[PDB]
Amino acid sequence: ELMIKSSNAFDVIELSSQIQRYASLSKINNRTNPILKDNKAKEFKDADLKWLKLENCPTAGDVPTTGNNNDLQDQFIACDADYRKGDLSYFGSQFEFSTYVHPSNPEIQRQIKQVVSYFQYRGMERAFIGDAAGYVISEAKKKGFSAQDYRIVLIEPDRVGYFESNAISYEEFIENPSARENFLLKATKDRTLALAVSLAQTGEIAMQRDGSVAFLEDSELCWDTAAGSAKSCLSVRYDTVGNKTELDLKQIDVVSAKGLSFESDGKTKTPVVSTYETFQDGGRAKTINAIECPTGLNNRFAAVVSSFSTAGQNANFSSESAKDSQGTTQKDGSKGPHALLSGISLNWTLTNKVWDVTASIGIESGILPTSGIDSGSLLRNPKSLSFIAFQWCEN
Amino acid sequence: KSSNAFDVIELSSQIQRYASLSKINNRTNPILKDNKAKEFKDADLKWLKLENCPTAGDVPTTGNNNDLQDQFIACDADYRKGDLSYFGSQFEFSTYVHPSNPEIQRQIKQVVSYFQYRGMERAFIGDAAGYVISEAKKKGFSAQDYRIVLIEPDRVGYFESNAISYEEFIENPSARENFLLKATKDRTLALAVSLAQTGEIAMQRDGSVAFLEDSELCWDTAAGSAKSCLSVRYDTVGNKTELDLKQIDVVSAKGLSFESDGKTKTPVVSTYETFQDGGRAKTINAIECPTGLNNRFAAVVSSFSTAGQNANFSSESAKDSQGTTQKDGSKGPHALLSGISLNWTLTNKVWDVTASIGIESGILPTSGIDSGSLLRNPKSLSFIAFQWCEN
Amino acid sequence: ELMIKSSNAFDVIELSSQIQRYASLSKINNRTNPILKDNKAKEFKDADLKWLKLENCPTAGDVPTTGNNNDLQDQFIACDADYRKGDLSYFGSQFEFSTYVHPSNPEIQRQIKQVVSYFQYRGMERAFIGDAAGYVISEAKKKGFSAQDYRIVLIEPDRVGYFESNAISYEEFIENPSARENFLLKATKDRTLALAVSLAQTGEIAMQRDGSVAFLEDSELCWDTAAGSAKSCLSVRYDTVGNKTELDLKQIDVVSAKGLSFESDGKTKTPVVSTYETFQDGGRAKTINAIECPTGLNNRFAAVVSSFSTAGQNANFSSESAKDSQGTTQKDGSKGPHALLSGISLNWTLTNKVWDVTASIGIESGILPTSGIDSGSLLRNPKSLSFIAFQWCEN
Amino acid sequence: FNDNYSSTSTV
Amino acid sequence: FNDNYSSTSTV
Amino acid sequence: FNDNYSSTSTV
Ligand SMILES: [Ca+2]
Ligand SMILES: [Ca+2]
Ligand SMILES: [Ca+2]
Ligand SMILES: [Ca+2]
Ligand SMILES: [Ca+2]
Ligand SMILES: [Ca+2]
Ligand SMILES: [Cl-]
Ligand SMILES: [Cl-]
Ligand SMILES: [Cl-]
Repeated sequence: ELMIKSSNAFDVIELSSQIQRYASLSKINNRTNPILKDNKAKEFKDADLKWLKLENCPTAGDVPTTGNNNDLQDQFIACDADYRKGDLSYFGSQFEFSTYVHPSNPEIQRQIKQVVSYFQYRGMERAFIGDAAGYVISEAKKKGFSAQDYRIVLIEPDRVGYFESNAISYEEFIENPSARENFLLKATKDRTLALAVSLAQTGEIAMQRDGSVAFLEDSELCWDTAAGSAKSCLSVRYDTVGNKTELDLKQIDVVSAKGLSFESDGKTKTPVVSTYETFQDGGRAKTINAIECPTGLNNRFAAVVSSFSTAGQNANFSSESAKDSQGTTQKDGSKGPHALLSGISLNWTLTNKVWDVTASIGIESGILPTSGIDSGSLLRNPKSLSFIAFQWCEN
Repeated sequence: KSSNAFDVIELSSQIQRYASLSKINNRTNPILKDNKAKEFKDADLKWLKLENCPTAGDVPTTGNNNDLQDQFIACDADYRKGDLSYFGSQFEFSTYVHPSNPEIQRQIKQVVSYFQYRGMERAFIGDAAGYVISEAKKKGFSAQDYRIVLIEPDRVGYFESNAISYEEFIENPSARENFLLKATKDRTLALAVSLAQTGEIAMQRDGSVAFLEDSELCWDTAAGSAKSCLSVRYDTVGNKTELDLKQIDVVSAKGLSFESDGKTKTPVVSTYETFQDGGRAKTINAIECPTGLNNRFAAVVSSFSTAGQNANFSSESAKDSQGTTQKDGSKGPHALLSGISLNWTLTNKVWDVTASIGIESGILPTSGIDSGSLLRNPKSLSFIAFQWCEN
Repeated sequence: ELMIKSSNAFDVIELSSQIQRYASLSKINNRTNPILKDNKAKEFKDADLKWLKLENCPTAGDVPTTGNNNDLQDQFIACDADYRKGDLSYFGSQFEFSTYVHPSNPEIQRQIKQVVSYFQYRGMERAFIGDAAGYVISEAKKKGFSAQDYRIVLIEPDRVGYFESNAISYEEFIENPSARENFLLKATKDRTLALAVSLAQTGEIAMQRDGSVAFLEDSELCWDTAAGSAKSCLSVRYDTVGNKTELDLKQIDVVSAKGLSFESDGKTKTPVVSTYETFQDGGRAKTINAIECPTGLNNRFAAVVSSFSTAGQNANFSSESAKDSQGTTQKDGSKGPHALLSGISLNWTLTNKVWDVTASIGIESGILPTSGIDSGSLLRNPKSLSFIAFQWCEN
Repeated sequence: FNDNYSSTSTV
Repeated sequence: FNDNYSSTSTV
Repeated sequence: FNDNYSSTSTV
């Protein structure tokens, strides 16, 4: 019975939906989508559909497996599959690309802009391709596909794959008898008459566990929350002025991360973290443990002056709220007035996960003893100093 | 066409969702605004279309036409087609006092959607019901009181003059023919559709479905478990929501902004700076800001001495300081200090940073980079530069 | 069409889709799918369909309910359902699994790779299984049911379940009489002739609002954006070269948070935020509002010196781009040259959301008046000072 | 610094 | 600091 | 600063 139309259209939508899924994946079974590895602006994939079958099949396809054949293998069509049957017979698919640098997959050189899957019409009368197309649109709606961007085309080989020499919208083919016949008037034997299928997913379509289904533009990913009847959402917006995308988390009160990295001027950084530091008694260098950096980043450090005086060892600067400063050591060992200052140096070296910090305060000469921690014109690793330590990681 | 069974369940499932919501796109559900105990909705389904369509619908959208509007059917939609033809829906309401929405005057008790049979032979309504219910169960729906009925007008809507359960029509041939004998052409034959969603719900591409409270969105990882999921939690005492990413080891962003005390900021990034020879201002390129934020800068003192030009402070681990320039051209000891100024001005994406060290007079030459009582843009200085962006 | 042709095929598809529904769910009625709880690589489910009926049936099935009889119970087939009827008679289902560690559900120990459901043929002539299978495939397309392979098979009892001694694709069985007749010749008395309906669990599986289904390794959660055909995605990656998972947001231009916290050395942190500060005229102490900390974190503060001189009160440092410094006050009240320096102290105490900040610049003695804001050897809360104030929160 | 603080001088 | 800046001295 | 650092003085 001539409901083989509907059944034929079912197969057209089934195959096209799987091509769309494949076209939406950057990785398939933990390996780069092979079609993304090249850099040409167009590619046509053959109608035998080996490029869409798994590599581990009785005949080997082009779609990668993991390597362990006990794992679950994501797949698209069965390996004995063939869609070059029926009145709408699969003729191949036209991929159009733009170049793309993937932030985490150096193997990817392009991104897909559009995929068109062609089904040549082998019906008995060529003017009935319109009727057949009506069934594909119906089957599309049944699987959540828009069914609003269809056209009938004539295709012939190009230097690369094929090109559409002429096209007419499905709506003009059905409603415009003049345009219809003018189109059919071009359907010579050198060209191939075909339905051109570009599927767009309605908002009803389910999100898939491999991620091939993208959220619609301006839609939000939301959670029910114990705020009751409130839902807290995030979304990825694009701003046409400035040409930038934003991950908007501002509807949630706090984003709580563990490790966190970001970029400044192409370089990767961790947020600076700060401590209040003083040297302890005895003129000995200060050891500060280095933060553990994310892999690929390296430790940075900076010390900045908060409080100082020329008392050297005769000081307690360890409280943030008060400073104890008892003056400068004199030649006879007594504590005198505070000498005048000429410089402060803060130095730091990273050796084996430890920042070794040293400091010197330069003061007027002729006051300090000849020997000791405070001697000559230098107060070495003085207590009369407080600094803030900033640590971060960068590349 | 051959999409009739899909359309029957699609339309019925959207009508059921409408009936389960008190609000649609931030406005009260128009059907709830009265208190009549029963109401029938027209078969043309204009009442289910958005108001912002060529013909005005009755379902509210947000007043703003930017973001996505929750909708139930398309505006050109017509479901009064096919062998099972949408005939309208009979809503039953109960009186209900709203705890927080004064516009709602009633609550929904039940919705039944009728699809009129337009086939020439009525005995096939059983098969047609079978494809409808098969599509219902495939979509996670249980049919409620699934029945084949004959309906004729009433005061408000319609009433079921005769009915037979879908199960009796298929399993009891006598009741079937008895019912079928009653189904004359003068009467209207109908499928009565009441759906209850019994299966769980898939996340949808329009974002209309929210994750359940306390659920985790997870990725398979070769790391195993407990490090691959994220979630949105609620604090009941402090009335705060948290996007909990702490199961992931590192959050890796490109641009990053956060809020502090009503202002939006990017993280401070720091550089180690010294002036080179020659006493010129130092140019530091301003970072590129996110849209709507502007450049900020601060320089703070790390190391200094009074050697001025006679210094090299560019190593972080040691400082070379050779004293203050004397007027007789020689280098003497380090003179005593009175001040340090650090100044910065933004001009065409460059921060021009200048510094001065003020020192005791009567030591430096009368002219030059180090002259009078000033060391101009001295080398005997290391400062930390902080940059960030804010609104 | 809304009329049933084959009524056996109608029943086969119903049972077939409900097996499809069951296999795609990790949870049923708020509980783990029973078939995921074991660790065997293969398991065969009986033809009586006990394993598919609800636990609350008069006779107990294996499918869990919510325990609460107030809730709606998700169900697959009715309690009195029996599919061992008709020319194609349900014979059982062969589930094949792979081992699996679920990221958040320890009750799940395996994942389904494929389900093969068997329908033994009981028609008078063995070759008509071709026709009956054809009605199943046709009825499937009419009902929107997508299986991944249809085959005619001979099965024999096993130690565990069954195994397929022989199989032939539905297409070769109807198109190739030689393969067909050779196949039927293997249908000895110990074997069962059957239609094999094959479900393959792929990446198409729907993501559930309860989070019971995980994204595949390295898959991308994507948004359509107004850049047109551009897609903006995020994902959770694992890099074994450092044994760390990464929430990769680098495809999006800006991550925009409200509150933000991260970890450094096991401690929780908020970003450091800075203000440029000077004291008001008159030597009065400085007040700075403490930032709001997330609950469970505490306020921290540090002030670091940016500019200073010994001018005391005779100065204005409030502009970031220029400094006005008019010398040190002399004993007679006049403004003299800038005195020499011996120290700077910066002090800060938190009192009820306010940081009280004081400062002192120590200078050479014998120059200042005996009393006043600038007196002895001290310039108190001086205007001849600019400091950077850093705040952050920590636990 | 408290008010006991004092320094050397150039006077 | 602008060029009017001056200090005390040890000369 | 290394131990060669020295400054002017008020004595
Ligand atoms: Ca570098
Ligand atoms: Ca700007
Ligand atoms: Ca439930
Ligand atoms: Ca096949
Ligand atoms: Ca034979
Ligand atoms: Ca403020
Ligand atoms: Cl103090
Ligand atoms: Cl200035
Ligand atoms: Cl040094």
